[PDB]
This record gives sequence, C-alpha cells and structure tokens, in this order.
Amino acid sequence: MMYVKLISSDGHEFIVKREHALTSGTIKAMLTNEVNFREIPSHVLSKVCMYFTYKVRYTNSSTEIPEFPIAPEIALELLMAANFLDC
Amino acid sequence: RPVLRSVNSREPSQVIFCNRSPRVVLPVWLNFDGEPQPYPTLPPGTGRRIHSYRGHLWLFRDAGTHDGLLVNQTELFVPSLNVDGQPIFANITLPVYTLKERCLQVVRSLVKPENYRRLDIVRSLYEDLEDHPNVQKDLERLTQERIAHQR
Amino acid sequence: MDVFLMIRRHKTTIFTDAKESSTVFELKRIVEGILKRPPDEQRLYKDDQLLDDGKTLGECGFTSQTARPQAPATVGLAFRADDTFEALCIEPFSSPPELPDVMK
Amino acid sequence: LSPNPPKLTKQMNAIIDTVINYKDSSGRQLSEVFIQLPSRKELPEYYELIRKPVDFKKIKERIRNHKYRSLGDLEKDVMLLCHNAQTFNLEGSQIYEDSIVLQSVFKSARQKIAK
Ligand SMILES: Cc1ncsc1-c1ccc([C@H](CCCN2CCC(c3ccc4c(c3)n(C3CCCC3)c3nc(=O)c5c(Br)cccc5n43)CC2)NC(=O)[C@@H]2C[C@@H](O)CN2C(=O)[C@@H](NC(=O)C2(F)CC2)C(C)(C)C)cc1
Repeated sequence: MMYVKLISSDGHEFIVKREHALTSGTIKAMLTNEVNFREIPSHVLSKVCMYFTYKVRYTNSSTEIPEFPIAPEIALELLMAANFLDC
Repeated sequence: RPVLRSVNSREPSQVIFCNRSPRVVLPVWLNFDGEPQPYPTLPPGTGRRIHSYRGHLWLFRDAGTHDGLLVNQTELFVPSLNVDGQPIFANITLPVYTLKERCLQVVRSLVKPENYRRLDIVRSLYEDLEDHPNVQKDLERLTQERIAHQR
Repeated sequence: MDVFLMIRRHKTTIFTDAKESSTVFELKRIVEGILKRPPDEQRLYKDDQLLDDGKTLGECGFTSQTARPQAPATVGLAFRADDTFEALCIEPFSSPPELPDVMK
Repeated sequence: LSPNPPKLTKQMNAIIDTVINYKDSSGRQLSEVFIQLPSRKELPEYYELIRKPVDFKKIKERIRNHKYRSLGDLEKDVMLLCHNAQTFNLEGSQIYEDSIVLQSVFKSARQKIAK
C-alpha cells in the first residue's frame, strides 16, 4: 500500500506502488517517496511504469507469461530509459 | 571433457515439448561432446511428443533471434524415467526479460546490424545491441555457474 | 481475475490493480487513500461514460484481456469543486519523435 | 560387377521387401530403425563394438549392384544385421525383440521362394 511519485520531463505525475518502482536499481538507489526525471518524457515514463507492473505480476509465477509489447516509435527512447533506470 | 553434455544412455525417453511461449521455438540438444545440435522448430502454443533418452541435455531458444527461453522454469532440461506409460513434460515459456534486454530485442528486429552505429544513443548501447543472444556464450556462463554452485 | 488500470485526471496518472468483481466505489476508495478526496467528491469514467458506484469493474467493461499489466485500461477521474463537478480533463502524454531512417 | 541372373535379383528384392514392409498387429513397421545406421560422427561407440556394421539401405544397395551371388549371401548379411542389433542392444529392448522377428520373417520369406 506504499506509493511513490515519478515526475516526467513535461510535468506528468505517475503514482506507482513503491515495490513496483524498486524494480529500477536507479530509483531504488534514489529512495523519500518522490523522484523527478528531467530527461524522461511522459510517453516513455508511462511505458516504464507498465513494465514495473508487468515484471512484478509475472516474475516467479506460472500464469503464462505474455510478451512485453514495444511500438517501433518508442523503442529507442525506451532503450535509453531502461539503461539509465537499470531495469 | 565439457561439463554440460548429454549422458550416453540407451534407455529411451518420451517427452512432450510444449511451447507455451509466443515465439517459434528452436529446441537444442547438447551432444556427447557438449556441442549444440539444432532440432525441428515448435510453433507458438503447441505440444509435440518426441523421442529422447535419459540424461540427455536440452535448451530452447527463439528460432529467429536465439533469445533464451525457459523450460520448466529454468535454462536446461533433462528427461527422466517414464513412470508407467507417462511422458515427461518440457514446458517451454517466455522469461520475464529485463526492460533493457526486451528493448535491445525490439531495436535488433527493426535495425540491420550494419546500421546500429547510426542510431542516436550512447556509445555503450551500440556494444549492447551487437552482443547478440548466443547459445555458446550462454553455455560458457552456465558452465561457470555450475563450477561456482559446487564450491 | 485482476484488472490493471491507469486512473487519470489532468497530469496525474495512478497505476493500480483491482479485482474484476470489485466495484467502482471500491476503486474510489483506492483514489481516496492516494489523492485524499472522498468517493462522493469523485466521478469515474470509461472513456466518456460515467460509472455507477454499485457496478463491478467487469460490468463496466474492464476485463483481464482488455486491462493487462503491460497495457492497462484508462479510467477517467474528475473531482467536485465546492458543490459542482468539474468537466473530465485528461492531459495527453507527449508524442514520440519521427521514426529514424534506419528503423523504417 | 558381373550381372546376376534376373530371377535371383527378383527373389532377393521380394525377400527384402517382405522384411522391410513387414508390420506387426498394431500396424508398426519393425524395419524402420534398421533402414539407416546412425553416423559414426553422431554415435561412434556403435562402430567401436560392431566390427562389420550393416543396415537395410546397404543391403538393398548390395542387391542392386550384384554384390550378393546367391540367396545364402543375402541371408548372411540379414543375419549379420540382426546379430549386430542383438550385440549392441540388450535383451528385452524393443529393437532387440524387433530384430528377432525380422530374422524369422526373412526365413519364412526365403522358404516361400524355395517352394
Ligand atoms: C519433431 C520434432 N519437433 C521438435 S524437436 C523434434 C524432434 C525430431 C526428431 C527427433 C529424433 C527422433 C528419432 C529418434 N531415433 C534416432 C535414430 C536412433 C537410431 C537409429 C538406428 C539405430 C539405432 C538408433 N540403434 C540403437 C538403438 C539405441 C542404441 C542404438 C541401432 N542399433 C542397431 O543395431 C542398428 C542396426 Br543392426 C541397423 C540399422 C540401425 C540400427 N540402429 C533411434 C532414435 N530424436 C533424436 O534425434 C534424439 C534426440 C536427442 O536425445 C538425441 N537423439 C537421438 O536419437 C540420439 N541417439 C542416441 O543417443 C542413442 F541412439 C541411444 C544411443 C542421436 C545420436 C541419434 C542423435 C527428436 C525430436
């Protein structure tokens, strides 16, 4: 029931469970319950938050694992974000 | 001589290779010298009864990209004894990849390897894209993990 | 089974999950624990259709096939200013750049 | 190389065709595993224990190229194939029991040709 707030470069606020946000080693290091991302835009940060949910829901579970989808137009910025966030 | 190899047994083993992943699966048998031998592929969401032997070693990959897949929640599969007309199940599934590895997969599928250097990304990510999923490098790591585990 | 959602109002997005059998009011109680506004001061929308407190998330059209962890379904949220309800406003996210030549 | 009389080749192919096509009561073709030997690259221990390896593909190849000069020479190689099957594999294994039946099928098929 503990939540954290992740802010995108354009000012979007993403409220996610603290457990889910700890998926990122960088966020885990920075944590406090708020982190601002000066170089991650909302369209990438929302996708990163979808990954945190996906990882936590399916890590060590037998309820068939689906593919994590990535549209071609977001792939490059999402790769840059994944590398910076360490997840 | 290589630790990861099939046992030269003669007791047959009927196994069901069940592909519960969205990928086209390449089954890979490690021969008696631990060399990986590719076998016929498995379409997504299908099961096939195959003839193998006790102590034989298998791993499973994406037939197109060689991305590593899981079998019974792990990396290697070994058929056991058929307990009174009962085929063994090798449950092939999609791992939960890291967001970084999943992104590298998607960028590799979209860009030719000769063009990786033309992408506007940091220097270290070019090396990451070029470090393609490889069965031999994964066998080198699994051999090192076994050497550590038993110490 | 579980439904995975994005509760959206202005530039705020809450990632939460709930049971398909749970109600619209139980979801307003989750919003109360985070945004500190009681359920009576909230209106919830699937696209632009207002949702009833006693209706389940399943009955609203949020199911495990349409509300997945990797692709959550959006729930619009509007609050009550004084005694009148504000018009539903969800600010969009940014747009990705144009696809590079080598990716096309 | 010297060509065999057509009647002897006709007999040799009829005997081996009976052996190769033979099916059990469950419809299973018993010669299947015996058609091709596994390569020495994939199973070298077979070639270490079996001094003179032979499979049915080689026997058909020996009839066609007139290597066997009599029905006794064909029988010698079929009995060698079955003897090798019984040497490499253990008693009770399906392959060991399949080789004995094919051996008996060869002998009845040959006795049919003898009238
Ligand atoms: C469809 C699909 N979709 C996704 S994956 C897939 C799929 C497709 C095809 C298959 C085939 C399926 C065919 C299996 N079959 C291969 C040939 C083998 C063979 C063939 C001829 C033999 C013989 C054994 N043996 C014996 C029986 C056991 C020991 C050797 C024997 N003894 C004789 O004496 C003999 C003679 Br007189 C004449 C001619 C042949 C003879 N043969 C029997 C099993 N299966 C295999 O290839 C399996 C898998 C892996 O475990 C290795 N493997 C083997 O069979 C190995 N064999 C052995 O280790 C041993 F034989 C005990 C020593 C090798 C060395 C041949 C590679 C499976 C999955």
